[PDB]
Amino acid sequence: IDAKQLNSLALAYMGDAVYEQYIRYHLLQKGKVRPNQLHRLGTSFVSAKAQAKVVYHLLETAFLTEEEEAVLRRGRNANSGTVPKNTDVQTYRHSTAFEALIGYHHLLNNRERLDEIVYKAIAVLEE
Repeated sequence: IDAKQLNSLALAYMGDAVYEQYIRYHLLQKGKVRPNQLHRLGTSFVSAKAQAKVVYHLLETAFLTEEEEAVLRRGRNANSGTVPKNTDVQTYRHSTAFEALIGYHHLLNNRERLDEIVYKAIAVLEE
């Protein structure tokens, strides 16, 4: 897989699952919640609004390199062309962009940098 050439929807497809795996592990490690609550708790980390909030934080603080910001810019984009119902389009684009960045680093095996981004996302959302 050539991540630098892969289209953004495919990158986001990958990163969506990668981030999900980090989040679910995080939720189980914190523990102390009944399993029926896990889905709802996960939504506060993986919804469009949550992922967009992370992107705004990352862009604002210059947390990312220029290469990573180019991944995000590309990642907004072209979405399959439909938006999930009752979802704000800009929020959805920034969400999808986050997923593209996560996918990108996963497929390039940049584990350490990916840890950094994902743990930062988690800290932002929990603050």
